[PDB]
Amino acid sequence: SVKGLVAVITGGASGLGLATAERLVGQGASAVLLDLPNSGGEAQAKKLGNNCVFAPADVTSEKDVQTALALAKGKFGRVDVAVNCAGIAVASKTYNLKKGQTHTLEDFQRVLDVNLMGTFNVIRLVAGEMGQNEPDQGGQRGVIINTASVAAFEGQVGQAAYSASKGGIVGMTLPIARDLAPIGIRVMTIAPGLFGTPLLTSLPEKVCNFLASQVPFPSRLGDPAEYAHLVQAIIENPFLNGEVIRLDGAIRMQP
RNA sequence: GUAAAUAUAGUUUAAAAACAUCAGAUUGUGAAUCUGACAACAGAGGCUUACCCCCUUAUUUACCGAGAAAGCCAUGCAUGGCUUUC
Ligand SMILES: NC(=O)c1ccc[n+]([C@@H]2O[C@H](COP(=O)([O-])OP(=O)(O)OC[C@H]3O[C@@H](n4cnc5c(N)ncnc54)[C@H](O)[C@@H]3O)[C@@H](O)[C@H]2O)c1
Repeated sequence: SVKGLVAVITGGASGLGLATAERLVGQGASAVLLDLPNSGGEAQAKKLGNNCVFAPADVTSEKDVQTALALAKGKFGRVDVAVNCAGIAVASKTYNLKKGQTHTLEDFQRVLDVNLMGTFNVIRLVAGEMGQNEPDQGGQRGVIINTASVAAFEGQVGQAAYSASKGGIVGMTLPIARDLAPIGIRVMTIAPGLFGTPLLTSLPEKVCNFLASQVPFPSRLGDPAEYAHLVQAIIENPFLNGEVIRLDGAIRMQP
């Protein structure tokens, strides 16, 4: 069970973060949806009930995340789990010879800031918050679960910046786990494949059908409920640490 | 086997369109496109400007011989049986 746990879910107003919040609150936990002010996260928080609260914050801003964690601590008294699901996607080729078009540096920089820098900002602040928790019978003060992508391993054409940020998350998973091992905080990463979230369901139906056919088995877009299930499995297993799990249905992206 | 109808070669409704098909396009999210390929209303034969038919296959449906006239018998003017004629 995860009853009584407090989860800070960044990007918790939509998609994978929303599914994780729904599952965890359904099992009896308390959730803090840390999201952007104009993401409609207050409606989701109210829909989830009393055990869910909304924190309007930008993961790329230290002050916003600090205020969100202060709100979480005041409302629920502590933080046990952190789920970094905030992120943005951008498609852009590094260089197009035919069009003479070059990848803009702003796109790369903002993708980095939102994904990699935002994940690290949340991780460090929430690790500081967890360090105050009395270790349990197993000596654990908390769990941090980051959302990478399979683009961190076989990113496609136009995914240079996205792949850079997700590969950064993958590369920094183990060092942070080693850093926080003395503190008793487990650090894990989930690298989902193609999931039926607003980041993908907004595409034309033919594209969605093709993507579903591209998954070996099951030949469908991943359900966010499956991501939530894997997150809960990581939370409950005390021996999963410093590892990246590919929740992608055995797909390997084509160029 | 013999008469009728019917026959859309990717599909459908019409009497030409819509959906489809093949090749190329590294497409900035209407590519929901652009450049091309294919385009034969079952198959073959004329004949008057135009005026339709004849034939061959394919599918579905139904498939080869007793009228009247007169004389007699039985039943309740009508019916059944028989005899001679065309
Ligand atoms: N959708 C997929 O198929 C897929 C696959 C692999 C990885 N991922 C990653 O999984 C994560 C889950 O996102 P999703 O798929 O649900 O898409 P999503 O857009 O539905 O979820 C992203 C969430 O992050 C929030 N957010 C964005 N920028 C933020 C910021 N600066 N501060 C705070 N909150 C912010 C958004 O408001 C939203 O709630 C993302 O990081 C995504 O890149 C998604």
